[PDB]
Amino acid sequence: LEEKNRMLQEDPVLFQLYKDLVVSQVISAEEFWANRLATSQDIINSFQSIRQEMEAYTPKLTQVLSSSAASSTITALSPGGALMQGGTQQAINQMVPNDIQSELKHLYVAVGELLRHFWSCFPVNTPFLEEKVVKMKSNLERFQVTKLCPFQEKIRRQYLSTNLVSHIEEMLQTAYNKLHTWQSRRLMKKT
Amino acid sequence: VCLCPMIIGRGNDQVAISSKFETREDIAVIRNYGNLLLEMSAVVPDGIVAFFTSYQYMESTVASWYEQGILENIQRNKLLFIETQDGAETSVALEKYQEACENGRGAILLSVARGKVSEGIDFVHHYGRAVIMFGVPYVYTQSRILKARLEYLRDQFQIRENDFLTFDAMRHAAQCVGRAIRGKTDYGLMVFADKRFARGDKRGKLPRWIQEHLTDANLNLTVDEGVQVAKYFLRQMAQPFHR
Amino acid sequence: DELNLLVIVVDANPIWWGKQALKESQFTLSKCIDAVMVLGNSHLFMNRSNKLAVIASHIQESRFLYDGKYELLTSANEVIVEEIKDLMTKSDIKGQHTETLLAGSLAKALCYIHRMNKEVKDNQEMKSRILVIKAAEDSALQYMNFMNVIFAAQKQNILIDACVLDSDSGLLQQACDITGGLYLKVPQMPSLLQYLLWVFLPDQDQRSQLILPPPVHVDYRAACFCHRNLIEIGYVCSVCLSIFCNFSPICTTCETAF
Amino acid sequence: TKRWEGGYERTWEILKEDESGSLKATIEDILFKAKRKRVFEHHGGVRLGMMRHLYVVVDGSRTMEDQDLKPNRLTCTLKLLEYFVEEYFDQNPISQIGIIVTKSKRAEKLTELSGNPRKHITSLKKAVDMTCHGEPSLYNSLSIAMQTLKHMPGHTSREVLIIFSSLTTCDPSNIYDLIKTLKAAKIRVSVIGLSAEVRVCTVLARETGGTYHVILDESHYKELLTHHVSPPPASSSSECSLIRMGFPQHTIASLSDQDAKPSFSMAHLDGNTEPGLTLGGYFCPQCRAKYCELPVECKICGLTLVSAPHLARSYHHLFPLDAFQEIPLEEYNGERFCYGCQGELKDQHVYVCAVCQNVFCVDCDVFVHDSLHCCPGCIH
Ligand SMILES: [Zn+2]
Ligand SMILES: [Zn+2]
Ligand SMILES: [Zn+2]
Ligand SMILES: [Zn+2]
Ligand SMILES: [Zn+2]
Repeated sequence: LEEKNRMLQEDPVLFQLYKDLVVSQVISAEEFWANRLATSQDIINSFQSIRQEMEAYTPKLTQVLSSSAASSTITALSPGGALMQGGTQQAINQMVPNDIQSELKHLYVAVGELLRHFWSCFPVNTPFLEEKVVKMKSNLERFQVTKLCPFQEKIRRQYLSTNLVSHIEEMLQTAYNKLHTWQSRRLMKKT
Repeated sequence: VCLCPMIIGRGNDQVAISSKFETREDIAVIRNYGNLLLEMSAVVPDGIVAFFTSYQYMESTVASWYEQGILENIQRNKLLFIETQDGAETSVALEKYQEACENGRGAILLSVARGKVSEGIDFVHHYGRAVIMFGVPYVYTQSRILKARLEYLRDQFQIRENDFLTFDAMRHAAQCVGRAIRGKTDYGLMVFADKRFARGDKRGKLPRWIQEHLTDANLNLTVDEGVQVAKYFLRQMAQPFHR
Repeated sequence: DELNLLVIVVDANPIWWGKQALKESQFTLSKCIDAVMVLGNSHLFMNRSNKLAVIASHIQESRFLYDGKYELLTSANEVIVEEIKDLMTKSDIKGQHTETLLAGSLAKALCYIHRMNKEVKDNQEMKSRILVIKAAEDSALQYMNFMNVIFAAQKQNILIDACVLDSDSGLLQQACDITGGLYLKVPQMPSLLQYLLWVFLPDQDQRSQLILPPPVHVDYRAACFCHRNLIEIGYVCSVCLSIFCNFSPICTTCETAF
Repeated sequence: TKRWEGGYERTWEILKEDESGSLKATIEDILFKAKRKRVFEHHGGVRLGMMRHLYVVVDGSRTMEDQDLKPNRLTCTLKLLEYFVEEYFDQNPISQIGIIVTKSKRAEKLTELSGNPRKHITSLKKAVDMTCHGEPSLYNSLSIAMQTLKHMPGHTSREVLIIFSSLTTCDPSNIYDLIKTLKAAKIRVSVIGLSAEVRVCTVLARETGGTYHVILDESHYKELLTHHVSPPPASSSSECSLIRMGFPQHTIASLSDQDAKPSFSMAHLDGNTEPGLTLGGYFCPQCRAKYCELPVECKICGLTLVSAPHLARSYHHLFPLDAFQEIPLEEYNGERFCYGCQGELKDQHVYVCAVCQNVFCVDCDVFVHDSLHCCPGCIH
């Protein structure tokens, strides 16, 4: 107990992670410390058609460009256009203030650690690891419900346009899809 | 050139380090001898052989070094091994010296020029890369034995008394210092910690195979200058060559 | 003393242009050729010392395409028209091959640039850039040759610019990223020439002065040796660095080498 | 006898005239003799390679304070180590570098074994302003390296590089037993000393199969490092060595599309400054982790992320281009235009490929055999 308290006090980030994962009942302390320790002849027809069309070809000058097309291209190539989008996270350094940013970094670290444990467990070659992956999935779901949903609510309340949650959602969905595919393959192997 | 003989005269304090009888108890000379061995122990690795005039001078030499805070500096660089009169104790001291030079720890072999260990063993390559002569080794004039020989040679063979002592002193000094070169591929360092060696009357007593390698540029250079020559010599002698 | 060489590679794949003509769209191969000729004339008008080269790719091979207006420009346009007419009229489908031989055209362009560099006087440096317009789909079978061409162009410091019309090509994106060139996708085909007069017309030194669109998301998917298809995760040998889609007890390439 | 004691050589006797002006034609051959001065190979040495896990041991004793190399041994050693790391990572795609520093008779793993060059460079730059104290201990550094590399796969070439400045080492136990253990473990150890030859280092290099060298000057140090850069030759086929590695596409994000997804790079999280939450970068194909540098092994799933062009750049060694047959123009019956540059063939010799039977001039042949490494005719 004293050693665990000293380790928590030494690293404030580790203490915050332990509080977020154990006090909120996301994960059990024992597991945390254990982890710490082509087509038809239509193609030929098109080829013949284009060959005949370009056999009798003459250069053109007026038909090459038009004033409206040039103006549209300049507007698109002007700053703030489609190809010249000038936003590119204009004030991302000052958007989503650092108080939220610290929480986002903590959530990123937690997700990274949990997925590192998951991928270390994978592939499952022994029956012992079968239950461990289920526990890891349950811990991931509990962490998601405990943190991301309040985080999404806070983002909606403050109306942040940045898709910070998108990366975490993609990672969680990829992990869940991989686990589901592996479970399906395991069921198929028993058939 | 497999050998780099050199004669060291005055020390870093511009004071001669000659092993004169009247200056054996001098504090200035004994500090330079320890000072010379200090930087020398850190430039030539895996084996340094040092010869002293006599055991009585040898025991007083280390006592002065031990009293000052200088001998401990040498200890952390290389292991200090002292040769005694006992054969059994000498053998085990040599046994641990051989293995100390075998690995990278290194060691220092302290002995006497006129001892059974000076000629009883041969320092092959990688053993005793540097040979240090602390002063010209002169046989003691006591016991009224050498003087009897000097008197006989004086009126019979017309042998100069000073020349015979110089001949005897240089013969033993050159014999022991010449045991560091055994084999064509073998190489070693030869130094002389006495300004008396720099005189022509004693340089001519060195064998001809060492005279040509003893350039006149380094005959009275100081301790710091001698270290630089040793560093340059050893650095370029480790490169591969052809048979 | 500033020598600028512009080589334009034109994807003249008969299948894609035939489909476009059958679609009766506002853009045809004739308009593309006219835009290329106008861009070349503008490049030649930018500086007297500037040089122009046009290469058209086809299923068969690569063809070197090169009264009130400039005399030399008139001759160049006549030569280009004659060459493209000869290439199209004599283009006969003989075989099942359909992918564009883009790698061969780039290799010929590099050889031409190397030839022209030696003829350049030592007092002047011939800065060379290559512009490629893509119409048909990309070919994955020529991945190794395309990468070799990219590396050769990077070695000689030759810019490669890609102007995709319909289908984006990852190889062109990789070439632009490695060589420092510009990759751009055309939103409206009839306006293509304007883009050629707004982005690719200025030289590399002039590009730094002006403002250009940021590069598009470049992919780096590799091609499997035994499939020649784009992959994301695969097995890579530790000796010959060959990439395989599936695990094998012995490396085929290493087995080949004795 | 002596070579120069015989007859005087008349080099000018080669040129001759028969039609009073044919000499020019002869110099044309000289021009033809001017080219083709290479072996048509940029390297001409080892045509293959193998993954290397190289460990660099750096002395941290007082001997590093010596001014043999300006300003001191430590600064020049670290600069040359940075250059060596850069060149080694350039010439080795899937290699790994570890850094161990020996000081005060102890060994400390300064940097973890990884393939990131920027991390190693930053660690070395931080170590530039360290304090040199104590004495080196080769035994501890070798023990740490052996402990790290024992679990590595056998097919990987385990190499250890030791930079030994001080001439004395303190070993808590016998070192020759450790040398025998390293020899049994099939590990390569190389030592590059600074002051003079050391017997223990020579014995270690001899028994372990490595090479021992002594630095003469900074140029010699750089030459030795460059020699150590080159990968050792490997057998044609050793085992079933294969590694699953990802190819993270550099997918940036834009606000124009609806997929503008900012994220924090895993590597930048540990930085003291605020991590760069840019638009996009390299996304892991397995867990969608974001990274800004390559090649960097993924921290989450352990997957290795390598750049495809880096691997593809060495493929020309696997399939070298066969030299074209030198055929004189008169004996060739066909078109006199080069297939590559479309230039007229006026040279005395025309090179014809043995596969596509195309014609290339001297310049195009040299360009293909030196830079392109692929025959344009064979592509079609
Ligand atoms: Zn495959
Ligand atoms: Zn292989
Ligand atoms: Zn990953
Ligand atoms: Zn040619
Ligand atoms: Zn060929």
